[PDB]
Amino acid sequence: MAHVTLQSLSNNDLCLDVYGENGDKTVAGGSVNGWSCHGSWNQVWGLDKEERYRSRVASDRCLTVNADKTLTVEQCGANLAQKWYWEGDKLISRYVDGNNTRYLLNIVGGRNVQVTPENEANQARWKPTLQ
Amino acid sequence: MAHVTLQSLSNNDLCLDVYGENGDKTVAGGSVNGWSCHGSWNQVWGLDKEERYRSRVASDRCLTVNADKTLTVEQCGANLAQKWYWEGDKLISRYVDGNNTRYLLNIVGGRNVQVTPENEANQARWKPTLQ
Amino acid sequence: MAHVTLQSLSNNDLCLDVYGENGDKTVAGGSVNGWSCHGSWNQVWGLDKEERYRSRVASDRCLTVNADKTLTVEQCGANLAQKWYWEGDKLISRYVDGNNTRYLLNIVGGRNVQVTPENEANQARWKPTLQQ
Amino acid sequence: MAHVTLQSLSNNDLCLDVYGENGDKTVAGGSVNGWSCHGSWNQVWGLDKEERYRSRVASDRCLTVNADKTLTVEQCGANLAQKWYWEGDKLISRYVDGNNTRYLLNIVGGRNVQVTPENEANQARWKPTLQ
Amino acid sequence: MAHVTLQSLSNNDLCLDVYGENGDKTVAGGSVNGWSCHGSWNQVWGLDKEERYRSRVASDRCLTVNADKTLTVEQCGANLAQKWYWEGDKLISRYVDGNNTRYLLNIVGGRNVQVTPENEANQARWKPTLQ
Amino acid sequence: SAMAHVTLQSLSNNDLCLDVYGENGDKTVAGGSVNGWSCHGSWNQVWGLDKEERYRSRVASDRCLTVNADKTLTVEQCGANLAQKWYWEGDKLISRYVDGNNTRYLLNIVGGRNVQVTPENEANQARWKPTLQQVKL
Amino acid sequence: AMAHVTLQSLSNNDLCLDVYGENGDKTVAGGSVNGWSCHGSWNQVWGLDKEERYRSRVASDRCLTVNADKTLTVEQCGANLAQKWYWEGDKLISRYVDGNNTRYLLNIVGGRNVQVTPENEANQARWKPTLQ
Ligand SMILES: CC(=O)N[C@@H]1[C@@H](O)[C@H](O[C@@H]2O[C@H](CO)[C@H](O)[C@H](O)[C@H]2O)[C@@H](CO)O[C@H]1O
Ligand SMILES: CC(=O)N[C@@H]1[C@@H](O)[C@H](O[C@@H]2O[C@H](CO)[C@H](O)[C@H](O)[C@H]2O)[C@@H](CO)O[C@H]1O
Ligand SMILES: CC(=O)N[C@@H]1[C@@H](O)[C@H](O[C@@H]2O[C@H](CO)[C@H](O)[C@H](O)[C@H]2O)[C@@H](CO)O[C@H]1O
Ligand SMILES: CC(=O)N[C@@H]1[C@@H](O)[C@H](O[C@@H]2O[C@H](CO)[C@H](O)[C@H](O)[C@H]2O)[C@@H](CO)O[C@H]1O
Ligand SMILES: CC(=O)N[C@@H]1[C@@H](O)[C@H](O[C@@H]2O[C@H](CO)[C@H](O)[C@H](O)[C@H]2O)[C@@H](CO)O[C@H]1O
Repeated sequence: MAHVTLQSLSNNDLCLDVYGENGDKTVAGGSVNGWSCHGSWNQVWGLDKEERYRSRVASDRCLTVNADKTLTVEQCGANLAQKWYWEGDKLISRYVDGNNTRYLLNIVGGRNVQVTPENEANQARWKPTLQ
Repeated sequence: MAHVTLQSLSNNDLCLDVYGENGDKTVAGGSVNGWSCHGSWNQVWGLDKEERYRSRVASDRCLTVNADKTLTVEQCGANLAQKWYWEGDKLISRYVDGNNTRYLLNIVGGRNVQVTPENEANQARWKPTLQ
Repeated sequence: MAHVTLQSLSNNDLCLDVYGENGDKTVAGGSVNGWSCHGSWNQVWGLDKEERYRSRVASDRCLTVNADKTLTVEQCGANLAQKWYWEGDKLISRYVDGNNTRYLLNIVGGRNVQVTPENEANQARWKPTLQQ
Repeated sequence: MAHVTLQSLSNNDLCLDVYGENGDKTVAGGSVNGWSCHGSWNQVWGLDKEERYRSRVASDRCLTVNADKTLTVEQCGANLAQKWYWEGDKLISRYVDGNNTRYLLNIVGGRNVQVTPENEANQARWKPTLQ
Repeated sequence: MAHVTLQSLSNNDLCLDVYGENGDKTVAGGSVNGWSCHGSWNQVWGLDKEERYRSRVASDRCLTVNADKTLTVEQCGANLAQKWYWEGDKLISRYVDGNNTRYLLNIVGGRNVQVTPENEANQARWKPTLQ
Repeated sequence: SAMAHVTLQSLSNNDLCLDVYGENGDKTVAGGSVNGWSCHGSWNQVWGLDKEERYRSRVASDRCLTVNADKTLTVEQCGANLAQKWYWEGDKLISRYVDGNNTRYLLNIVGGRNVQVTPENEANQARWKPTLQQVKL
Repeated sequence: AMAHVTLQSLSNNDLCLDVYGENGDKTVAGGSVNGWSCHGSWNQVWGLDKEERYRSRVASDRCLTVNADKTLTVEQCGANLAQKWYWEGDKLISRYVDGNNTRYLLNIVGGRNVQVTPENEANQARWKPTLQ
């Protein structure tokens, strides 16, 4: 299982980053957004065999789509909200709801990163980059 | 043969699951429906050379389409009602009748899982996930 | 020589079956129709180098189209009425006549199996299933 | 060189067969027509390097197209009337004339086999069958 | 180098043939035309790496297009009038002139063989046949 | 695949290679100008595409071809910015640089020996050939 | 180790690209290149190197070069696109650029005169690199 950064190709310098809550990166429910690439622990990810992106911040922290379509890291489970797959430079969640669309990892403005309906995902290019 | 869980891609957390009879998940004629994924032995399946999805609850328990399009596990035989094949993420039964349609594994309501005529099957996406 | 059962995909449980005559499956001239699958010697077939389906019931017994479009097993010969080939899940005879048509292995009611014009063969899907 | 019978797929039992003359199946100029399959020396053929179909009845005996489009076996030579080639199940002569057509090996009624202009050849399917 | 006869497929028995002078097939400048196939040395040819068809009648005798479109054998040189290439069963000269047409080896009547402008070459099928 | 040392020669100008000019004759300088020059193959004309899609100059360690905000080119210490990432489509050499203008930027000769990146639809002298180059240590 | 080739025209029954040189001396830098009947001596033998230059065998370091007036010479080998050549079928194309918006093709322009010509006007521009 390769350790990578998830670097945007839609922004000259933005990597997927665990902000956390109040300086602590390791907390469950910690927010995930974007930040300049420094490759520190809170910017390193690994894709496990259940298609979860595991954070290197702490054991059992997974990239998780929330109801409001923000991103957090959470304990690892079997929910589709923690499953991801690549189509080219697009990183796509398996999360489903009533809207009949796929959700793509996407910059929504400034350093904010969420998931967005596929047709409205305009800053949604990423590169898994070997550490 | 490879043992898998059959997890829905149409529902954020649902696995094909042997309900059984009165809590007992090993009896022939036991019911099959959906449940949150946990991977225990009554959510584990294997596709044999005769195209039957054998359940890991006990020997001789094959996923079977009934006359009323509901699902059980039964002793393994040659009926097409026990035969399955994949097309992409659709899991299709060989079962035939007067209606001249193919039937697909489908979530009809909530945690109820049946087979459904292909043209009306809208929660019928599945992924065979290795255990 | 690849041994198979010929199971219908148009019927939930039917295989091509040598009924035989008077009890005996061994006999030449014996009838062929459908039965539930058990894979015993009289439901197993093998396609030889001359495109004949030879039954495991006994030596020298090939699936044969009759003029009544009924099916039997007979002594092996050169005749086209004994030649078969696949097109997807259709099993087609090389038998020719005036109707300018191809004949398909087909279920023609209940457990009865015969060859039927391609245009009219509504239950003619088959799956040759490897056996061992 | 593979020894084959030349069996029609347009008739339920007919193989290309050396008749001979008044009995003698080795006579040069002997007739070739159709007959029930039995795979004796006079029904076996080999396609040689110069595209000739040589009969097993004797040395130096090729399948030959005549002026009146019937068929005999003759001493082997260079003439295009003794050259044959396959296109699918059609067996085609290299014979040329003023009619601007290819000539196909073809059943012209009963057991009479001859060659026929391509557009007119309705019983012209053949299978070279390894004896 | 493969020795071949150049047999016509547009005539039932015609091979490309060095006529020579006075029965001597070896003479430089000797005429080339058609004859019935017998595959003696004046009907055997070899295509060399410079695209010349060399005759076996003697060394240094290449098939040559003359300005009046007749064919001779001559000493081998670099002229396009001696270069030949195949497209299907057409044998095409590299000869050029102001007419902007390719010239094809063609039977122009009886046993007369010449090169003919492509669009009029109606007896221009050939087969190179290993000796 | 091992990093191949190449020159980057224009196919839009009869003799122009991408060249580190440096500053005051010092070709090794961080932030030194890159432009065009006639081809001679010395270290300040030799480049290598690394695993992070950066074109490293042979002039010295840690020098990558970089798009500046005014679209001129320099060599700078190597990092993660898209302004140092490059990829080929045929004979076009394209920057991963992004801004608000809805365009890809291509390596392009903008006049004489000046080389910049230019919006794709205006990039008229933008053909290049990476040419394998022997380098002596 | 470059393959020896002559560059033989396919638009003329006997013409090869040929170093004429200067004052009878075929080795000289600046020497003229035009056409001649094919004999395959060294002033007609060429090799395509790894920089896409056609090197002549008359001497070390003599490359086929397009001049600004579109005539051809041999010159010291360097990086100029005026010395680079590539094939598309039987067309031999220069990488030379100028303000005219055209590719230039090796072309016979009358008699034994060989130059490069704009693609759209090059009517005697077929060639074959012929292995010696
Ligand atoms: C308590 C507190 O705010 N501490 C901050 C750290 O959060 C901060 O680390 C950075 O945090 C951002 C999110 O705002 C992002 O996650 C960066 O990757 C991470 O390095 C640190 C550096 O700015 O300053 C502390 O004071
Ligand atoms: C007697 C009785 O009802 N016992 C139940 C178990 O059935 C139950 O196990 C779960 O059963 C559901 C079906 O309703 C499904 O098959 C689950 O996968 C299975 O684990 C257990 C947990 O709910 O509770 C017992 O009391
Ligand atoms: C002296 C003389 O004319 N001898 C001839 C032979 O040339 C001739 O050979 C045949 O000639 C034809 C061309 O006319 C062709 O080249 C044949 O391949 C070649 O065999 C021979 C046979 O007719 O007769 C002699 O009289
Ligand atoms: C101090 C000074 O100006 N020295 C110059 C060198 O810069 C120069 O080298 C050439 O510089 C050009 C850029 O102008 C390009 O980088 C060439 O590759 C490089 O060789 C040299 C030759 O022009 O002259 C020195 O005096
Ligand atoms: C001094 C002088 O003119 N000498 C000539 C040779 O140049 C000449 O060689 C031929 O020259 C032509 C071009 O004119 C072409 O390059 C031929 O390949 C080459 O052989 C030679 C033969 O004509 O005669 C000498 O006198």
